[PDB]
Amino acid sequence: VKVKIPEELKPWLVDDWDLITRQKQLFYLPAKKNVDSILEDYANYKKSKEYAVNEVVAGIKEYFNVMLGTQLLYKFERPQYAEILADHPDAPMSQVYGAPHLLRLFVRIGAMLAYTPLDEKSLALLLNYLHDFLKYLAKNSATLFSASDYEVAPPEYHR
Amino acid sequence: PGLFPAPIHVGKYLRQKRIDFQLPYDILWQWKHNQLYKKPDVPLYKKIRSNVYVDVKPLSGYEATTCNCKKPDDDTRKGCVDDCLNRMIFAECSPNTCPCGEQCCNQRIQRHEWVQCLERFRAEEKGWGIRTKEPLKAGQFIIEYLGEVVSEQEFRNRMIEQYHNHSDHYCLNLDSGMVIDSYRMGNEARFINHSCDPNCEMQKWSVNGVYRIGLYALKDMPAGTELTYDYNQQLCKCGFEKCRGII
Ligand SMILES: C[S@@+](CC[C@H](N)C(=O)[O-])C[C@H]1O[C@@H](n2cnc3c(N)ncnc32)[C@H](O)[C@@H]1O
Ligand SMILES: [Zn+2]
Ligand SMILES: [Zn+2]
Ligand SMILES: [Zn+2]
Repeated sequence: VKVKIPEELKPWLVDDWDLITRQKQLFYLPAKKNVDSILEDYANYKKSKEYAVNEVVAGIKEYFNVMLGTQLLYKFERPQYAEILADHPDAPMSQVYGAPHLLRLFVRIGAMLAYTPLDEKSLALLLNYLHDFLKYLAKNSATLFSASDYEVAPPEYHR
Repeated sequence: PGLFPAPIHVGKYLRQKRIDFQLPYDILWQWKHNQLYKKPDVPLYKKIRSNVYVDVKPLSGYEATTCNCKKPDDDTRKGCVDDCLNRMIFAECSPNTCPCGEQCCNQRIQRHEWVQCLERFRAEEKGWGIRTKEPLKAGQFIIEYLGEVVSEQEFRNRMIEQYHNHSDHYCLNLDSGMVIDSYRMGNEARFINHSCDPNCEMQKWSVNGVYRIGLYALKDMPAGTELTYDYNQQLCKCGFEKCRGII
């Protein structure tokens, strides 16, 4: 299953990779604009088919809350993540993390979607809703994705 | 069930598998390119919906008169298909003379029936390119090539005076003495790359007395396919067995 990352958002994925991997920066946690807020904003943008949009939002939340700590983190981010778990247990990841990591989710979710118990028509509907949400992210890219949400990791972090 | 159910059997295991995040190379290549050369600016130009005539007017001298095309009684099917005589002399029908009326599909350029699923993307060694987000069938009218219609004298003047700091080159030959120059003004067609094995082609049509160029699909293309045509000194990176080496 091929999920299509909007062409406008790929330079931001490059920037995210640069900030985390080269410049050794970290996204501000807890996120000031968390994944829950973004999903709520999208659900409200759609209702301005309601049960369908809410199902997509719930599914994105579930997949993110399973995948954030497993597949959505650069290695340099692992300590911070552990820190978060220590500081705010029982807080779901959709409440702690923000837009860059939710975007990272769609780079890897397509591999998982091939094992969902849906037929061809429903899988096409799901891909439709997912690409709709992705272009919603692309429309609001100016407010959602920004290097100003990243900060230099302190020397304490590097050990 | 559900609209977005979780993955079953081996999908649960793969979803819960710990794997350090890796940016795919079809995105990460941009970073190395931005380090070797600069991050490309947003390509700016004056977007126009119709050609702009500078010092020439590309008149064709042909008034499109009626054909013998049959107007389908079923309003579902289009009128002027492959056997239209106007279409066969590469002239679009006129709305005042066509027997098929508003069912005629030989007015695609003048009705601006552009394909609306094109997208500008970054191609590794070719810069900006145009891809189609939906599938296209052969012979489909895709888009019109727009720009400033200039004489070869005007184009040479422009190349002497302001296209000396340019590494691309944005023009179609409308004639042996007229050119459609899309350096400054045009549409998305100015981003379509060259190929030695093209999937599209440019066709010159007589549309209500003036010549206009349109890009038509040479063969079927699935979604995500980059549009190319044969431009007719740059190293060619089209990547095709029996490539001419140079554009
Ligand atoms: C009309 S522009 C096409 C859009 C261009 N890629 C851009 O970034 O704006 C033509 C230019 O694109 C580049 N180009 C087009 N086709 C190419 C190809 N097949 N291989 C290498 N470069 C190509 C050449 O530099 C050429 O001067
Ligand atoms: Zn006809
Ligand atoms: Zn007709
Ligand atoms: Zn070639």
